[PDB]
Amino acid sequence: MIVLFVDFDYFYAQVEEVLNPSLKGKPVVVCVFSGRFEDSGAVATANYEARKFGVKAGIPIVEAKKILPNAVYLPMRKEVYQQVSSRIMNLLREYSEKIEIASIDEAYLDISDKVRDYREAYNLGLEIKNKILEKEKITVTVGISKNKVFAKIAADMAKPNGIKVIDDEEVKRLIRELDIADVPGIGNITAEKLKKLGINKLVDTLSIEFDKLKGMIGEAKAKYLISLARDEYNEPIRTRVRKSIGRIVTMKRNSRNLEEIKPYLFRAIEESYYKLDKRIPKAIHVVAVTEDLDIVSRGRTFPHGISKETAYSESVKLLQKILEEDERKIRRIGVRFSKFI
DNA sequence: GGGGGAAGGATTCT
DNA sequence: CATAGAATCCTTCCCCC
Ligand SMILES: Nc1ncnc2c1ncn2[C@H]1C[C@H](O)[C@@H](COP(=O)(O)NP(=O)(O)OP(=O)(O)O)O1
Ligand SMILES: [Mg+2]
Ligand SMILES: [Mg+2]
Repeated sequence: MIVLFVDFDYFYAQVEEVLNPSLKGKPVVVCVFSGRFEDSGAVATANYEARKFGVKAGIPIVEAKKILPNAVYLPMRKEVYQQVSSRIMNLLREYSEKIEIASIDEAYLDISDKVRDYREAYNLGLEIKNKILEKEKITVTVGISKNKVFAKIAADMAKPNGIKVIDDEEVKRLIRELDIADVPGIGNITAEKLKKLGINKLVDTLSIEFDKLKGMIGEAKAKYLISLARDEYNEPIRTRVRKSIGRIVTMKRNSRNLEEIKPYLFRAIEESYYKLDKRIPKAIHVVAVTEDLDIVSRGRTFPHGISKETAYSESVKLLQKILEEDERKIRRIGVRFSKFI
């Protein structure tokens, strides 16, 4: 194929820069405040200014304020960003039928039936980067290659405000040279396992007895890596269908007291049903994060859709099944719905 | 042996 | 100190044939 991947640059923070251009050049930090104490919570993302000082997606806000006490700290306005993304996504649908929207700020475009080589594909990418920059004033990064994974690797390398092709011949090179922990899907727990077997490059998975590989990292990840190593990974650009909807909130204080937890759980069901927007679910899961930050959950599938009134009743049973079977106190509580009609 | 699908946890991603 | 939405995977279990 020919895949052109787009990922928006420091997206939530960049949208706050468009809406308030006096922030450009200072470090901007977009925060998810949790309500326990002043500045409790996590950073959703930060602009590249702030990243230079190690403030980035995932770290505590209190930690970010020690490093960069004079950054701008905004609360996340997810709905604002979703609407700007939808507009950018609508802009991208004008460059192929086949488009896979992979998150709030990425899309894969199968542009095979639309250009014939990589310099065509490179030019279309420059076109895409300029429209997005005219219509919405957002800079993005483009990766182009022969499949989705190496398109995404290409943008990862070219960040930020970049465009990069990985032709067939560097896909061969990267199969030998690229640190395997830079392959999408290889997080920290898989990486150290791969390295405990002396696997550092994609090509290294061809010279291992397969079941040692399957034994350590699981059957699906082994075939995934071997597929890329063999330059035969191909996966279609597909339309993504939302398979679950849910909400999880953080409680002012920890607790395993049912009457104390219920209002948070119930807010989370209420919001999930708004979000459900006429989709009807057969499955419900209750998710708790314990005081030691373990995640535990209890669900149930029904033979029929769940009314709101049933979700309320059943999620209290599933939360009690949690409080029965585990002794830790609860820090975060949420509900998730799946198996729509 | 295996179709199925659950359930609970792990891992990764944004 | 440790947000939040969501997918896919693994293991075990179960319930038939
Ligand atoms: N850990 C997190 N927690 C909450 N929100 C997050 C998050 N990680 C990402 N997001 C939200 C906010 C992120 O902005 C948005 C896009 O995530 P990316 O494309 O992975 N990172 P960005 O676009 O920010 O910078 P780059 O230029 O490096 O892509 O998703
Ligand atoms: Mg991005
Ligand atoms: Mg992204």
